[PDB]
Amino acid sequence: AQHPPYCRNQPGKCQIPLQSLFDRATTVANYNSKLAGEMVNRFDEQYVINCHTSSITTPNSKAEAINTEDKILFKLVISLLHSWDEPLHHAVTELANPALLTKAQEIKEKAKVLVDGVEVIQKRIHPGEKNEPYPVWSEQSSLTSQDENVRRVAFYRLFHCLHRDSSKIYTYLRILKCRLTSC
Amino acid sequence: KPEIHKCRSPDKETFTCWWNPGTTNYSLTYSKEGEKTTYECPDYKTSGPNSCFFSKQYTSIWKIYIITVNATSSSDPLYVDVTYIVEPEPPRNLTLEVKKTYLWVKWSPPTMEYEIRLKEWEIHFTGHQTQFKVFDLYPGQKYLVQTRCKPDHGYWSRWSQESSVEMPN
Amino acid sequence: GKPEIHKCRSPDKETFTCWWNPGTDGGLPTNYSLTYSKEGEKTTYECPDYKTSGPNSCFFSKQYTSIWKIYIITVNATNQMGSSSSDPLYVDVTYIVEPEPPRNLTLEVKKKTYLWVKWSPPTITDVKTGWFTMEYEIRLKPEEAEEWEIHFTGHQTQFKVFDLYPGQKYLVQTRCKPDHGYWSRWSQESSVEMP
Repeated sequence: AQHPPYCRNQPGKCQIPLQSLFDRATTVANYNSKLAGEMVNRFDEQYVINCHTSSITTPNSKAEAINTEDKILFKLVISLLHSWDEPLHHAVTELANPALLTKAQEIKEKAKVLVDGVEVIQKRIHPGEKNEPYPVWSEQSSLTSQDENVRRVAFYRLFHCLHRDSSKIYTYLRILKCRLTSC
Repeated sequence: KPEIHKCRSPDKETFTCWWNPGTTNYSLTYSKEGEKTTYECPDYKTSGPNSCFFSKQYTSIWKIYIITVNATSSSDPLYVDVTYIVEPEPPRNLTLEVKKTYLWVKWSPPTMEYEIRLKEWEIHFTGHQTQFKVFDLYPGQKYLVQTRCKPDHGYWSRWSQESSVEMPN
Repeated sequence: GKPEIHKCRSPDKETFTCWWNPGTDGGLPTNYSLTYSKEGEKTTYECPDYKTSGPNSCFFSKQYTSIWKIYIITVNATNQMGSSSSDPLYVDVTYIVEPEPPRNLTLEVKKKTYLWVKWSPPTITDVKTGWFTMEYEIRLKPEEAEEWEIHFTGHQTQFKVFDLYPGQKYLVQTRCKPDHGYWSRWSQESSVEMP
């Protein structure tokens, strides 16, 4: 019988407003970005990046990002998030054999929560869009190498790339939010 | 007719709905505002009698759930947004320190607004602050103090557990 | 090599500057040159502007600035008795943002009473489009006092303070940080007298 506060508006239906959806997406993305920064730190205070997602071309300056069509921004956020599920799976398996293990499991879970929301928002504004294949890190076996050094460099590349992509995902979601609703 | 009593979520990751007998086997079904597929309660056990528990596998903050209880005579359909039914845990790490002389009260969360009280109690809405100053209290008395918190669009958490402190004689 | 280079900063996440410190030179005049390499482009370029940011500096305008990329920077020194290059400095502009202080600080009062502080980000930082994201802290205290009280306000540009002691005058300052950089200096103080 009861409904949520905002459904207290004329439209006969009752869907979550687009504004509320973008709010939730940017705060989840903000959270993953904090976690990634934490892993980057803890790892640098105890032990050239060539990220596998570099093949996905992105706008890296303000002029160009602001000019990007909304259809392409969505596509870039969704494939970047899809691309990290496997590498994280492999990392978590290695670290399972302290703190790293715990944040790795959380970011992997929240990245899946976040892509779900980004697909819902995308299908709401552009019905019938389809998402294409995303890149793979083939050298991900190095995270379990018996050689101590090659292993340390594997994790270095992993946390720093994870930090950079969390940051792009969050900036692109803020741009779309400011453009399609309210900043 | 059966009626839905209340649904609650402690962390936006899982939630539980409770109901009250109609007058009989009780079942609970739902659907999402999005699609036209119907579903049945995924668990009548872990939350005790007359309830339905939704684990992480069945909880989403991206859609509205349309819930209805049946008795064999449906109930009035209920609309749920997991982000508006959060009822947290009391604030934690409550510390009290004496500092002319005022009581410095400090806590940590379990954004949120807060409320502290000290003795028939003197309530103090504190907003988003996580520290609070209280002046002009009685010298030579033990004081009881508790805290509460509430999400952006939630329900109040129960009162924390008492902490005491004594104002200099 | 001797000459050193360790610090670079960006005020807006659109441009940036680096500085170098000369080393052993033996008393003879030495000419310095900065050259750099950018991730993704196998090319070495020369510093694009040695004037704008002053002596022993290099300024990278918007045409030369891209984030989410590591720049490899080295400083070279040459005199009639030899040449020496610094160790390479690895820098990702994404993490060297150090903004200017918040501006336009205003205090308004409020039955029950409370203080409502309001302010805005530096003009240079583009928060309106969502390119830049900022975090804020406010600190206040009575003029006749020795300790400040700090409150972290997240992304909000206004805050409601509830535990101010009636009768006194209060001083308030604010500061901001990008999501991942350095805190700015504290803004200039504003005053208010509680009812």
